[PDB]
Amino acid sequence: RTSVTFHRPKTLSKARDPKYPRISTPGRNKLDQYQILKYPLTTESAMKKIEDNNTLVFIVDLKADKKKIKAAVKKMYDIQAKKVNTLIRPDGKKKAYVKLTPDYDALDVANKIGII
Amino acid sequence: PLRPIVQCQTRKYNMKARAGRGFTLEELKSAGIPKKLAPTIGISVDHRRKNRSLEGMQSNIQRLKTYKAKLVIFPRRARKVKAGDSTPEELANATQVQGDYMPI
Amino acid sequence: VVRIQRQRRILKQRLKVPPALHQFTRTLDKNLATNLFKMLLKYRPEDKAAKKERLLKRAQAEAEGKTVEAKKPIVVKYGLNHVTYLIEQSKAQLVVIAHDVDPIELVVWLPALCRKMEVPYCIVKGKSRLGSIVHKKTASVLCLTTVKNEDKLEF
Amino acid sequence: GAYKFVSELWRRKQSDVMRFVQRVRCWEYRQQPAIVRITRPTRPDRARRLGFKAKQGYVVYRIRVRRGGRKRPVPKGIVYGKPKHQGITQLKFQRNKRSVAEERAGRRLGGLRVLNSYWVNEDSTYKYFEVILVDVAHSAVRNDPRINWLCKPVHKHRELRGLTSAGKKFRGLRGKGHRHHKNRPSRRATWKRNQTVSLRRYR
Amino acid sequence: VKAGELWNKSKDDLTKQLAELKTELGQLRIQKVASSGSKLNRIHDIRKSIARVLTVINAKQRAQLRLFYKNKKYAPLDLRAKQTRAIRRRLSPDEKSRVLEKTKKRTVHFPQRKFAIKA
Amino acid sequence: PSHKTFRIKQKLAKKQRQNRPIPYWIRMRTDNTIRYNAKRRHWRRTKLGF
RNA sequence: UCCCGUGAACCAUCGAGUCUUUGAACGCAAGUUGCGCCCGAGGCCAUCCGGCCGAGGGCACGCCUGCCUGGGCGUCACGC
RNA sequence: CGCCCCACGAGGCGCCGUCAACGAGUCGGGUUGUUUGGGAAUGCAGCCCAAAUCGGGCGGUAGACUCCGUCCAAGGCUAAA
RNA sequence: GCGCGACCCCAGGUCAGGCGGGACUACCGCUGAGUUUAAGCAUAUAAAUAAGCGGAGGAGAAGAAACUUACAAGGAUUCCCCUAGUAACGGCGAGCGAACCGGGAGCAGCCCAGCUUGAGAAUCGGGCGGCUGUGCCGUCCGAAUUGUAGUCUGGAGAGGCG
Ligand SMILES: [Mg+2]
Ligand SMILES: [Mg+2]
Ligand SMILES: [Mg+2]
Ligand SMILES: [Mg+2]
Ligand SMILES: [Mg+2]
Ligand SMILES: [Mg+2]
Ligand SMILES: [Mg+2]
Ligand SMILES: [Mg+2]
Ligand SMILES: [Mg+2]
Ligand SMILES: [Mg+2]
Ligand SMILES: [Mg+2]
Repeated sequence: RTSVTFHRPKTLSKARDPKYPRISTPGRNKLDQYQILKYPLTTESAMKKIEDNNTLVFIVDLKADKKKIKAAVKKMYDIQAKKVNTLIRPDGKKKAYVKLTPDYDALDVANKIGII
Repeated sequence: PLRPIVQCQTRKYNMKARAGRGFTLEELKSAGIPKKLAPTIGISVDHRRKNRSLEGMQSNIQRLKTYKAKLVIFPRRARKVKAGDSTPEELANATQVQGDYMPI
Repeated sequence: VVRIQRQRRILKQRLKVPPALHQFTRTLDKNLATNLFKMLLKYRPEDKAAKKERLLKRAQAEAEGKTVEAKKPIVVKYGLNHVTYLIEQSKAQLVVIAHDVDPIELVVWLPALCRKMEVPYCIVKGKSRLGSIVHKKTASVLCLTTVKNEDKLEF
Repeated sequence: GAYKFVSELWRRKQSDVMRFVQRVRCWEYRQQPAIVRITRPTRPDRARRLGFKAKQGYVVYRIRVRRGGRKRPVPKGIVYGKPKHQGITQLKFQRNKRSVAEERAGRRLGGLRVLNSYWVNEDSTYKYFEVILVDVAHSAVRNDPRINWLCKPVHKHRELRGLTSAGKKFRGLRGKGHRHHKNRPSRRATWKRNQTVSLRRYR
Repeated sequence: VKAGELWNKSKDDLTKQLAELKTELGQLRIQKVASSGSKLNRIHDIRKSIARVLTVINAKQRAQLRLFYKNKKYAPLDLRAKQTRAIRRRLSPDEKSRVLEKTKKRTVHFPQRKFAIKA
Repeated sequence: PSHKTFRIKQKLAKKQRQNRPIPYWIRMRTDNTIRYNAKRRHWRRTKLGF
């Protein structure tokens, strides 16, 4: 030896090789697009937002985040979001403001879903 | 199972006979019934008692002989009747005696 | 773990070992031990793979011949209880004691028993090396009770 | 048969050979943790006679306990009460150290069940016991009829509940006649029985 | 749609019907906030139909996987039998019937013979 | 506080909903005993204690 | 169409399923939806046949049996 | 009720006289503490001393001798009331 | 310049697995008071209780004499009646207080360790494979000779003859 301190030698370990999976079923995606966009909020405030800012205002799942919100607004509606803002309403539900790229028109999307 | 006539302890009750716990090894041997077989056929065995009197031994030996006299034993199987069994013709009237079948 | 096991031999050196335990560390010589182990290697027990065949090939003798033609094999005996029974019944011709048995009380009493039942005994070095003779991890005692007629002089 | 030899050699505990080997084992023990797994019994005969077997699932664990009595844990030796409960320093614990060691090993070793425990070595401050533990989820114990009785659920924490050899010793169950008639089924059971006011229906 | 006919479908068709039902649920929550009157009850039916079709998905899937692992291989924890923890930690009847050799002899010999008296 | 933790925000959300008059159609419902919401809470009188 | 039936029901009952965040609570903590690490169905382009986004799922503590990689002249036999 | 027929193994019974193996810091003793109805000490516990194999524990007054009655601890399982 | 074997101990998100917490009626172990009574109070009493700390089950605990008795003796455990408010214990004050015998309820006794296959670990676990699937069987590893299985448990037993 050279150093007067003894250290635990580098052993070799194996990664897990289970003989039977502790979970058989594949976990279903419970935050699918339909749980993650419950419904577009249609109060007069969001109504004015539709034309003045080209944004759709949704009530979204409380466990959703901006990444999943954009990914979901892309799969539904065949659109994409330039930006998304989220707040949690006092009533408990999360409300999301989805601002569209200017290629897409919020009035056309909101008429193809039916809000106005 | 069968129980022996024994004396009580204790000057107050020394003369008053009562049912004990089991026949001693001496008693089983002299009545011709093996140790391990006696509890099988309804005869208690008390390896802890001691026989200190012929008066006690023959008193219980008469009980062993009486029990073997009026004992019936079904065969372990249906047709095979081995030694120590009993004949079907008198097996067919067998009943369940109720109460004390040998009073003391 | 290393520290206590080194201090173990240090403390066993410092303290005054009593005669009963000091009879150990006085082992059979190197040449004599190797020469004896040559013979102990000659008289090894039966392996497991070598024990399957002895029972598998008597099949023809048991199913068809209805005869037992086998003879007595000569092997070294082992196990503390079996060897102590043999030594007390005087069917032991030689006893081999491992010097390094832990706990030592398993073999402390052997030398007096051997000596006063008048049995040749040696304390060789290495219970693992004894265990190899019989294919177990530790053996702690061996004994020869009989040798083939072609090796009596050299025994 | 060697176990008679080794048992008698452990009977002679003040001989020179045992003094030597027991002092050196005491030092080795004092240099290790309190609870340590050990591969094999140091007292094969004593372990066997208590139900140890060279079989998988029977483990041996060496337990250390301090000696001396139980000195009352009160904040400054102040015991608020009448003078007859006011002592501190000469009180004795009503469980023997063998039981204390079993009840240490039982708590630290949850998945195993305490079978027995036996003295191995002793000094001025610590007693060393070897506790035999049994792994009752292990098939080689499930398939041994002499030890299945320990796999039934009613034998959980025998050590913590007073059911082992030390348990019965300190419960005073070693005896049957007078001098031991109050301790059946237990001292508390007999106290309850003797205190129950039997008010018969037609009293 | 009914379950008697809903088990009797293929996996792809059953998930495709799941997807269509979920889109319908989306549009009914759409019209919940704006309109009312007559379509507001179909949401109950669509929700229960989601429940039916997912129950069929899961029941059929777990039945198939019970078949697959029920070659008496190692069975997974979500498939092993949960009864109670005591039940899982009891001994099997063979384990309980373990009795020693001397007792096996004492029951081959010296059984409990069957007797009466007054013979 | 304007800086409230999410736990407190989530648990003040519920005590919002917990404070509403009973639906009118509860009163006409058969074999009913509900006369009003006997668990209303006012912000100046009963502090939520958290 | 739920009505001489694959069948209503705030019905009964129970075997097939779901069972959010927690809590013995178990990745680390917690007036924090805080901070990590690993596997990975699936897709992208190819800075290679690699990398990026992942659906999900692991990662606690002591313990037993076994297996793997190891440490110490603790006991050695054999060797340079 | 039916087919399967029970041994050279084990058991029981009778005799013999040869062996006859039985649990250790455990019992047991002193002192302390607690507890008990247990009183020259009922159990338990700490510390010290510490065994026995023609022996050991009991026989409710400590003590030694003689005899007698009795049981075999320091490992384990066990419904029923 | 090493390859070996054993011991003892490491680290493994290794394979397979058991632990922890909850309920309080009843049950087991430890710990453990005082208000009160004694017309005060300090031993005693309250009480070997309440509180504290743990552990299980459908019951728990005990249980097959190192027993009681002094008899013509009986005979595991548990519970009820009687023993008995008795013997005893107690500033012999307040008070406290069992057991044997007997009658009933129910009754079942068992298995280990040690001397004992030594022509020969006859034993057990695990991986894999099969089938008839709470197990059985084959193969390969491991445990184990510091002793697994079998025989034995004092009432015996081991041997030998029938
Ligand atoms: Mg924000
Ligand atoms: Mg106390
Ligand atoms: Mg005392
Ligand atoms: Mg018990
Ligand atoms: Mg007063
Ligand atoms: Mg007063
Ligand atoms: Mg006063
Ligand atoms: Mg309490
Ligand atoms: Mg029980
Ligand atoms: Mg009276
Ligand atoms: Mg009292």
